[PDB]
Amino acid sequence: DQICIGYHSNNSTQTVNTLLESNVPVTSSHSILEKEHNGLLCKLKGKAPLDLIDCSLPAWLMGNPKCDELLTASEWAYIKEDPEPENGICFPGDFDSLEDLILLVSNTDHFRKEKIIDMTRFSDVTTNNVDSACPYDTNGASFYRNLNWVQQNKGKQLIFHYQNSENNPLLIIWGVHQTSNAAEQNTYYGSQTGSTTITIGEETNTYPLVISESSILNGHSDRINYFWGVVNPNQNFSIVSTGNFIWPEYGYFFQKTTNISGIIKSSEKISDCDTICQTKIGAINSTLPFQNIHQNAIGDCPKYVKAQELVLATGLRNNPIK
Amino acid sequence: DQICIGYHSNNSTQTVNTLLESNVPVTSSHSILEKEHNGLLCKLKGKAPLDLIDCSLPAWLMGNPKCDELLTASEWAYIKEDPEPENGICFPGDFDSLEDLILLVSNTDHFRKEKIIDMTRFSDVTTNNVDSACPYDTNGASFYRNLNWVQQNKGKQLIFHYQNSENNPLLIIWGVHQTSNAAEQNTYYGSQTGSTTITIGEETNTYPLVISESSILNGHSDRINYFWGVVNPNQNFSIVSTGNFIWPEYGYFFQKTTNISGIIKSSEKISDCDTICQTKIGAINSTLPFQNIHQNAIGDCPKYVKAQELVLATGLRNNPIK
Amino acid sequence: DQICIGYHSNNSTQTVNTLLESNVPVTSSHSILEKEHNGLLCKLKGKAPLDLIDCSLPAWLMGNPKCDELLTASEWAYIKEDPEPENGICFPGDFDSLEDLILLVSNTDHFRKEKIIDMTRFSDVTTNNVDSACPYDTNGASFYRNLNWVQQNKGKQLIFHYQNSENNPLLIIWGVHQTSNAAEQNTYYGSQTGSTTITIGEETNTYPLVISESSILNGHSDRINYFWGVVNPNQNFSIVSTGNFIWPEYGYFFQKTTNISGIIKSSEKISDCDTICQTKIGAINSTLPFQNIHQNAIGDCPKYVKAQELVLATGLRNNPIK
Amino acid sequence: IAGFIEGGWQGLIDGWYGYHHQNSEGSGYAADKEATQKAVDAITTKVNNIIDKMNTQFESTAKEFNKIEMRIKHLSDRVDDGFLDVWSYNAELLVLLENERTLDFHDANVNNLYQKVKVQLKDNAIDMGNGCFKILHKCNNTCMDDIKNGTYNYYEYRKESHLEKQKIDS
Amino acid sequence: IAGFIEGGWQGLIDGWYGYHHQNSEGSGYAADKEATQKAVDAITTKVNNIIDKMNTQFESTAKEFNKIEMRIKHLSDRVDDGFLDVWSYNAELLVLLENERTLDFHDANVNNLYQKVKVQLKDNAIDMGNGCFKILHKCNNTCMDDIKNGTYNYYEYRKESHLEKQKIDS
Amino acid sequence: IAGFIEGGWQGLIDGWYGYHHQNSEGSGYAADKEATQKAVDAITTKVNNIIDKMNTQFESTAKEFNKIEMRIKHLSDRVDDGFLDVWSYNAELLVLLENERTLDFHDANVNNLYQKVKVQLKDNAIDMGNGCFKILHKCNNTCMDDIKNGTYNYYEYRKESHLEKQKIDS
Ligand SMILES: *[C@@H]1O[C@H](CO[C@@H]2O[C@@H](C)[C@@H](O)[C@@H](O)[C@@H]2O)[C@@H](O[C@@H]2O[C@H](CO)[C@@H](O[C@@H]3O[C@H](CO[C@H]4O[C@H](CO)[C@@H](O)[C@H](O)[C@@H]4O)[C@@H](O)[C@H](O[C@H]4O[C@H](CO)[C@@H](O)[C@H](O)[C@@H]4O)[C@@H]3O)[C@H](O)[C@H]2NC(C)=O)[C@H](O[C@H]2O[C@@H](C)[C@@H](O)[C@@H](O)[C@@H]2O)[C@H]1NC(C)=O
Ligand SMILES: *[C@@H]1O[C@H](CO[C@@H]2O[C@@H](C)[C@@H](O)[C@@H](O)[C@@H]2O)[C@@H](O[C@@H]2O[C@H](CO)[C@@H](O[C@@H]3O[C@H](CO[C@H]4O[C@H](CO)[C@@H](O)[C@H](O)[C@@H]4O)[C@@H](O)[C@H](O[C@H]4O[C@H](CO)[C@@H](O)[C@H](O)[C@@H]4O)[C@@H]3O)[C@H](O)[C@H]2NC(C)=O)[C@H](O[C@H]2O[C@@H](C)[C@@H](O)[C@@H](O)[C@@H]2O)[C@H]1NC(C)=O
Ligand SMILES: *[C@@H]1O[C@H](CO[C@@H]2O[C@@H](C)[C@@H](O)[C@@H](O)[C@@H]2O)[C@@H](O[C@@H]2O[C@H](CO)[C@@H](O[C@@H]3O[C@H](CO[C@H]4O[C@H](CO)[C@@H](O)[C@H](O)[C@@H]4O)[C@@H](O)[C@H](O[C@H]4O[C@H](CO)[C@@H](O)[C@H](O)[C@@H]4O)[C@@H]3O)[C@H](O)[C@H]2NC(C)=O)[C@H](O[C@H]2O[C@@H](C)[C@@H](O)[C@@H](O)[C@@H]2O)[C@H]1NC(C)=O
Ligand SMILES: *[C@@H]1O[C@H](CO[C@H]2O[C@@H](C)[C@@H](O)[C@@H](O)[C@@H]2O)[C@@H](O[C@@H]2O[C@H](CO)[C@@H](O[C@@H]3O[C@H](CO[C@@H]4O[C@H](CO)[C@@H](O)[C@H](O)[C@@H]4O)[C@@H](O)[C@H](O)[C@@H]3O)[C@H](O)[C@H]2NC(C)=O)[C@H](O)[C@H]1NC(C)=O
Ligand SMILES: *[C@@H]1O[C@H](CO[C@@H]2O[C@@H](C)[C@@H](O)[C@@H](O)[C@@H]2O)[C@@H](O[C@@H]2O[C@H](CO)[C@@H](O)[C@H](O)[C@H]2NC(C)=O)[C@H](O[C@H]2O[C@@H](C)[C@@H](O)[C@@H](O)[C@@H]2O)[C@H]1NC(C)=O
Ligand SMILES: *[C@@H]1O[C@H](CO[C@H]2O[C@@H](C)[C@@H](O)[C@@H](O)[C@@H]2O)[C@@H](O[C@@H]2O[C@H](CO)[C@@H](O)[C@H](O)[C@H]2NC(C)=O)[C@H](O[C@H]2O[C@@H](C)[C@@H](O)[C@@H](O)[C@@H]2O)[C@H]1NC(C)=O
Ligand SMILES: *[C@@H]1O[C@H](CO)[C@@H](O[C@@H]2O[C@H](CO)[C@@H](O)[C@H](O)[C@H]2NC(C)=O)[C@H](O[C@H]2O[C@@H](C)[C@@H](O)[C@@H](O)[C@@H]2O)[C@H]1NC(C)=O
Ligand SMILES: *[C@@H]1O[C@H](CO)[C@@H](O[C@@H]2O[C@H](CO)[C@@H](O)[C@H](O)[C@H]2NC(C)=O)[C@H](O)[C@H]1NC(C)=O
Ligand SMILES: *[C@@H]1O[C@H](CO)[C@@H](O[C@@H]2O[C@H](CO)[C@@H](O)[C@H](O)[C@H]2NC(C)=O)[C@H](O)[C@H]1NC(C)=O
Ligand SMILES: *[C@@H]1O[C@H](CO)[C@@H](O[C@@H]2O[C@H](CO)[C@@H](O)[C@H](O)[C@H]2NC(C)=O)[C@H](O)[C@H]1NC(C)=O
Ligand SMILES: *[C@@H]1O[C@H](CO)[C@@H](O[C@@H]2O[C@H](CO)[C@@H](O)[C@H](O)[C@H]2NC(C)=O)[C@H](O)[C@H]1NC(C)=O
Ligand SMILES: *[C@@H]1O[C@H](CO)[C@@H](O)[C@H](O)[C@H]1NC(C)=O
Repeated sequence: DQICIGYHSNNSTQTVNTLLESNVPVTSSHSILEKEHNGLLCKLKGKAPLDLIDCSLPAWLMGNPKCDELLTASEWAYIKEDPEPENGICFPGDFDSLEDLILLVSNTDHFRKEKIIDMTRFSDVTTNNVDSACPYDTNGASFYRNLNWVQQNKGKQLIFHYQNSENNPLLIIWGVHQTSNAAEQNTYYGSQTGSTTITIGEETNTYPLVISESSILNGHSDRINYFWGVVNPNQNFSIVSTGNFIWPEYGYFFQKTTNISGIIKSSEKISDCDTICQTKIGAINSTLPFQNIHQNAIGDCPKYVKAQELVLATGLRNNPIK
Repeated sequence: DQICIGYHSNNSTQTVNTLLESNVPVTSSHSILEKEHNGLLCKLKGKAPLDLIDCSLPAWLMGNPKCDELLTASEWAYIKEDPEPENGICFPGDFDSLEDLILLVSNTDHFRKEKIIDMTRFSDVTTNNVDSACPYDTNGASFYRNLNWVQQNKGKQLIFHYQNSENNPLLIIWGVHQTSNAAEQNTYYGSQTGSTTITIGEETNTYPLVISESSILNGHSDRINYFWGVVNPNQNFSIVSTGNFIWPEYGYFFQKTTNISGIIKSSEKISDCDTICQTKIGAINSTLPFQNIHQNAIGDCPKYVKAQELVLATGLRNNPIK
Repeated sequence: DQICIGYHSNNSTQTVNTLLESNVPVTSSHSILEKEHNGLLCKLKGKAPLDLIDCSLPAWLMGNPKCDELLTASEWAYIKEDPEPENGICFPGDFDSLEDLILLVSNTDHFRKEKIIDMTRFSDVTTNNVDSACPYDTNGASFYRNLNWVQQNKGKQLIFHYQNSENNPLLIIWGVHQTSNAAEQNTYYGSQTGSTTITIGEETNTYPLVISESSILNGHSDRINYFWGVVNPNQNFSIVSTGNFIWPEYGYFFQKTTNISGIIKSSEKISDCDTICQTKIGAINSTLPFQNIHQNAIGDCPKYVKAQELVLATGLRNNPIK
Repeated sequence: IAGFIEGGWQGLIDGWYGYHHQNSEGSGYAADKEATQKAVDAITTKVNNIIDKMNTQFESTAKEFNKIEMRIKHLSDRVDDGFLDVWSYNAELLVLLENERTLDFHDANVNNLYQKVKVQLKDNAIDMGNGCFKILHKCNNTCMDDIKNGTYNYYEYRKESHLEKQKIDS
Repeated sequence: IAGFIEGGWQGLIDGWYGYHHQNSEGSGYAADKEATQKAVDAITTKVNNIIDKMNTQFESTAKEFNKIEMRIKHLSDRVDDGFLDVWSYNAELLVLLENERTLDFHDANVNNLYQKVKVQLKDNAIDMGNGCFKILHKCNNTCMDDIKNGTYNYYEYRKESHLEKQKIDS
Repeated sequence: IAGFIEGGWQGLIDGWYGYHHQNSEGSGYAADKEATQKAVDAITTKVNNIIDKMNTQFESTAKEFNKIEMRIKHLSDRVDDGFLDVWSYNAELLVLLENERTLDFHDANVNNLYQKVKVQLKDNAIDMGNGCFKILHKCNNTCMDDIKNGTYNYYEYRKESHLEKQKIDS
């Protein structure tokens, strides 16, 4: 009569490493490293991204006529931009502080375009001016939908005031024209003056007349440089201009969120899928604590590591009796 | 006859979690997470903080008449400022590089005000000018104690040289008047000139006359912008000005420390206590390795974590026999 | 008859600490902390450093007459500079964006000076001008070899264009002259104009004439401020100048590397030695995981820690029977 | 036929640890259900802790600076290199240490079953040194069940066992 | 009455580990003062290392940038989120691992006392399997003290114990 | 003449763990070569893992900013203080913990040799409680070698052992 104590073996081929031994066969084990590549761009936590199609963020915000207009109020968890957008800034100039703007608008609970300024209120001046460098299609001269180019000031001072009466901050974007020479300054404005001050809350931004030649870029030796600001709820902004100014006729009311995501740069389409964590090469829809897929990500993500594998033993040494 | 081997039990209700088991009753345990909010503002390692009361740091430094003057040589471990100070910059303008200045004066071993410039040396000019935006009492007109607003230059060149013959660096603060228009420029200075060059060691700071209207702030459409510099032992500084300048009549000699603290923003008064680590919502007077009280702290501090509890078992499984 | 089970003792005086006990005698142990100061400056993974001798990096890049001209196409893994270089920026002025430049040239696979502009092409003008503030092996007046000071413009516009047809990017450095007064401006340029625009790719850099006196520095109340830029393969740069310009006659073609190192500051000379990790107080030629020698290092390095010792037990408790 | 000292049992199909008995009525494998369930819970808890404690701040991909701020981009890049080296080293060693302990954990649970049976039988059996016990009396299914359930009565079988031990001591 | 196998003792009040005896002169609980102290010094050393090895750089709250540097403020924020996640995860797992080890350490210390007693007594006692030994000879207060102090002499009591074993064997 | 219970042996010179024997033929030390080698490979694997898992990103010393960016240089400085405190604490506790375990590992390995001898000899020996066994029969060099090799035959010396034991019981 006999009784024996023993333990379970099976046909598993899994092995693990320990601090003391390498490649030890075990009866079961469990990976804690997410490794899978799927290449999908998904909704983040049930919330869809903003698809910029083939436009850059500044082109879409300012309303480049080749980019789709935001017709209804919306929201998004992140912004999806092509690596090299076909449609960007059409009238040459620099877009100021784009990196700071991304922090504000990459993850929004509300985003709605509204007309801010009635440009008919101004007299002795032309509005809705247009340029061949910003076409709606070949040979069809146009301009940014949201920005209104005012010409023929003749040194006259235009004055405007606005009060943000919503509970949402208001994003406005404007432009300032650096002409090439006195002659160009003349045909556009009719005077050798053209300066603008724009005040938002307690803050003053002054743009004196700058006449200076630059290299030709898409037909232009002049420049329109772009700037932006945020009018907080119950704050005002005002503008005083004698010329050389591209006015913020339309703006966006938006609702900030706490969680800053960013721009995902990729040529892929947005698929019908949902994930808790997104990268520009695919979704990491995993609650495993580590991932070796990509250094940059957004959402509720595992920590990025260099490991090729991280497998925990759960079962026994698989060393069956010979 | 019998002898038994056994172990201690008691009436403890303490439990701990382990990697293998949750909520295990134990005879004793020890927390390594400091969790206590007390809301106190204390001295830091026996060194008192600077209490600005109802003033902002720039207001205190430049000598806003409503702020207490610094009469005696002093020192401090950190600076306590109100979340929304009642007494800030009274003549509207920007205070330049406030963030870098905080790194220099947030923790000092010696700090002393001294007269640096005898303003009577300049002729054909007015001195100690005053403004209704900076009153001591209601309906008054005064100005920053440390700064000397010179007017009526009439385009005349004023020249000043100084050597620091002390063994501590010298902090100086000055101001540059941006007038609203040519008529105001004439009223204040009697000439459409007024530019200043100030040299500290081998650094040159030049401030050309700027005439430009701004929005009305505390009664003013004009601005005075403030700038600062540090003059090292045996270093020289010099000023050349034809107008529009607010002179650093007074300055502060000070001695740097190695440990940068910062500003604690709180409505509370300083209490008669002492702590090795301070946050804006209370002292963390503990050497435990972790704390979940506040992300930001000053001194010799535990590391911030978001754990609710971190309790080490010290005693035994508390599983008494009936 | 008897049989006993036992274990090894020896006369090791080594001790370790454990979580439960301190200073436990053991039969063997192994340090995982690199501590040795050797004070050697070496090659890094077989790659020589650039030795600036007693020149500062900007002085060498620009070609101060007192440091050694780069003759051959070269490469280096890091840059070695004296803490207080004898030879710096001899003609007083600021060198723009040095820190960003260091990121580009600290570690290069190829580096080669070339003539970029034929300065004999300009008429009614003086070239290769000279100044007593930039002397040779003493004294006698000279100037930076790479930078060509043009004078007597007399308001005449000069125009230059250059195409980078090589497969490496090109570094160029230029200067812009700020004159002290009108009399000086006339003496150097024969006219009260002198403005320059340099375009690199789609970027425009414009330097309008500035006349403003400064403190005397190395015999000069005027200043020359230095700027730099990179012309990518298949990109162009151009210059339009009416005066007050110091031209980028020579430049450097280089090949970027992925691993940014930096500048090692030391008075020591380079030794005939080779290390995988270099600090400014000596090499850390070790694969140990941790080091306590210096916070700042370059290469494949152990992690910096504050510990005085990290000794792993390998052997047994060394407690021999009496 | 042999026990844990010599390796595992492919024939133990319904648990992690257990027994094999042989008597006049038959023979077979049986799991210790309770020791198994306890171990499963412990290991599930360990794995779930290692996964679930990774409770993170919201992750951002906003890491861009302007073209004249490369030094700041480089600071941002070495910040990420720094955390990468921290998480990679700590994750690797955690797995290596936890695997060593998980294997020791299993050994300790088997040894416990062994010790429990051993102290029950005392000198009513001979320990064969291979994880098995040769018991010195007829042990039927109720007796085997009692050994496994921890209710074997050493005194009930003492006399029969002593008689067989005497025959052995010759 | 029963030993460590079945649970702890409210009655052991002068230490962590110890003994309970019963003989003709009475009964009582008694701590193994030396094993207790040694375990106390070890646990205190462990707790103090976990605490005192946290020797930090001076902590600053200077974390502000200008209003046109929001991107740099964001970098500062994600630096702090980075360290928050490192310290939180590590602190959490350190506590869970150390608690598992501390409980095992206590079990090893108790087992060691049991083994030390078991080996002194040998077959002069019957191991009852509940942490207690049934001693096969009269074991007075001096005898109990000698077992506890590790100075018990097997051969002194061998004859009396053997005779007692005989009637059990019947 | 005493064993592991009382401390280590300066006389054991060709291995970490082993045996000392005494019989009619003489006496001597001998390494358990297999147990030694297995432990050596284990400890070498441990130290090499701790070292080799430190696979790092390329380290840089470019950490400078312009004279009007002292706040950025401050952020850079506190980033390094941050990593400094993370590595220091974790390196220290890693060494303290691994050292505790390495010592327990050696203890476990010695206990294994002891358990393996004990179970072979059973009641053919008396456990002296000091790491040694008093064998109840004559055990020549062949017999000693069999114990060390795990091939000792209990039943072969049982009769002789039982006779010597009954004398002790008087
Ligand atoms: C955001 O802008 C708001 C509007 O700006 C104003 O119009 C712009 C187009 C531009 O020209 C700008 O320069 C103007 O100021 C602004 O709200 C305004 O605040 C003014 C005070 O700064 C206030 O002035 C008062 O106007 C009264 C006129 O009568 C009121 O009722 C009438 C009934 O039909 C009707 O005309 C309007 O409703 C009028 O508001 C005067 O009675 C009043 O006189 C007092 O003050 C004099 C000087 O201070 C004294 O001498 C006198 O004895 C009185 O005490 C005063 O002039 C405007 O009415 C007001 N406009 C509106 C439409 O509300 C916001 O500033 C203020 O917001 C208001 C609501 C208050 O909370 C005030 O404290 C804020 O400063 C501005 N918001 C911010 C954050 O700046
Ligand atoms: C582990 O250390 C053991 C102890 O070493 C002692 O402490 C050390 C820290 C160090 O200071 C060392 O110098 C000390 O000796 C060591 O054992 C020692 O080995 C020594 C080398 O042979 C040996 O030296 C001899 O000592 C004799 C002195 O007489 C003894 O008794 C005296 C009573 O008053 C007293 O002095 C000591 O107890 C002495 O042990 C000398 O007479 C003798 O001289 C001869 O040899 C010299 C050079 O070899 C010649 O120059 C001279 O002309 C003579 O021929 C010699 O100096 C120590 O006695 C010995 N200590 C003891 C107590 O045994 C271990 O090393 C060696 O161990 C010895 C026993 C051998 O097995 C040998 O093979 C070992 O290498 C050391 N363990 C190991 C493995 O290295
Ligand atoms: C880097 O600079 C390159 C040189 O710049 C030019 O010279 C500088 C000194 C400066 O004055 C600058 O302003 C000049 O533009 C530049 O390459 C130039 O690109 C020009 C177009 O942008 C091109 O102009 C063409 O010239 C043709 C005639 O010239 C050819 O034959 C000549 C005689 O044999 C010979 O001397 C030249 O070298 C050429 O071989 C014209 O036929 C042509 O007109 C036709 O095409 C036009 C549009 O394509 C029509 O509008 C028009 O109706 C005609 O059909 C046109 O004017 C220059 O030839 C060319 N110079 C050289 C030496 O190649 C680089 O820009 C461009 O590079 C060219 C080759 C293209 O790929 C273009 O897409 C690039 O932008 C410039 N690189 C960059 C990146 O900016
Ligand atoms: C925005 O992102 C955060 C992630 O952290 C961010 O918080 C922001 C406020 C902001 O400061 C940002 O900078 C920071 O990074 C998300 O918040 C996390 O997500 C969820 C909340 O829905 C939480 O995860 C779950 O938590 C559940 C319950 O908590 C548990 O409580 C019990 C107590 O008994 C206990 O088991 C634990 O202590 C848990 O904390 C769990 O049941 C579940 O399994 C998840 O773990 C997580 O805790 C949140 N973290 C923080 C810091 O708040 C927000 O959801 C994001 N916002 C939106 C709207 O998406
Ligand atoms: C200033 O803060 C340091 C913090 O440590 C570091 O060193 C500084 C010089 C500086 O480089 C900081 O940026 C660093 O973070 C602190 O030094 C520590 O103090 C604690 C107090 O508990 C000590 O336990 C610890 O050993 C020590 N650590 C280091 C790395 O030095 C200074 O406090 C100590 O200063 C020294 C000069 C003595 O006065 C000592 O009594 C005091 O504790 C602190 N300096 C001052 C003047 O408070
Ligand atoms: C550059 O430094 C490398 C370290 O890792 C770098 O990878 C770059 C792509 C870049 O992202 C850097 O920011 C980052 O720090 C180093 O490569 C490392 O060598 C290790 C040697 O064991 C390898 O594990 C691994 O290839 C790599 N480490 C990591 C984590 O990537 C380079 O040095 C070595 O490069 C590898 C490919 C070797 O085969 C050799 O060519 C060389 O010694 C280093 N490159 C140079 C030219 O120094
Ligand atoms: C060492 O002791 C052993 C145990 O008694 C002896 O070996 C045994 O010998 C008996 C017969 O004497 C034999 O039945 C067993 O098979 C054998 N057991 C073992 C463990 O091998 C041995 O004495 C004997 O050695 C054998 C090989 C043989 O030469 C025989 O003639 C001899 O008596 C003892 N060795 C010595 C040298 O004393
Ligand atoms: C700071 O100012 C003092 C004057 O108060 C300078 O001292 C003079 O220096 C010049 C040349 O450097 C000498 O020729 C004079 O003899 C010095 N005069 C006195 C009274 O000391 C001093 O050089 C200045 N410091 C610097 C760095 O220029
Ligand atoms: C850094 O470490 C390496 C590796 O040990 C050293 O390279 C060795 O140098 C020796 C010369 O002393 C030569 O045998 C080989 O070049 C290397 N050894 C082998 C066999 O690979 C190097 O010398 C060390 N650098 C310094 C100066 O400390
Ligand atoms: C199993 O073995 C035992 C021991 O010989 C026997 O069961 C005993 O039977 C009677 C009455 O049932 C009593 O002596 C004991 O109370 C029983 N012992 C047990 C284990 O309870 C019997 O020989 C066997 N039992 C069966 C199922 O046949
Ligand atoms: C406790 O019992 C022990 C064991 O019998 C006694 O020790 C022995 O006492 C007997 C008779 O007095 C002597 O023959 C022995 O020499 C003693 N041996 C020892 C261990 O010293 C002891 O005397 C008893 N103590 C009490 C208080 O009765
Ligand atoms: C993400 O996880 C959820 C929950 O398991 C699942 O429903 C969903 O299908 C997953 N998304 C992807 C990318 O498959």
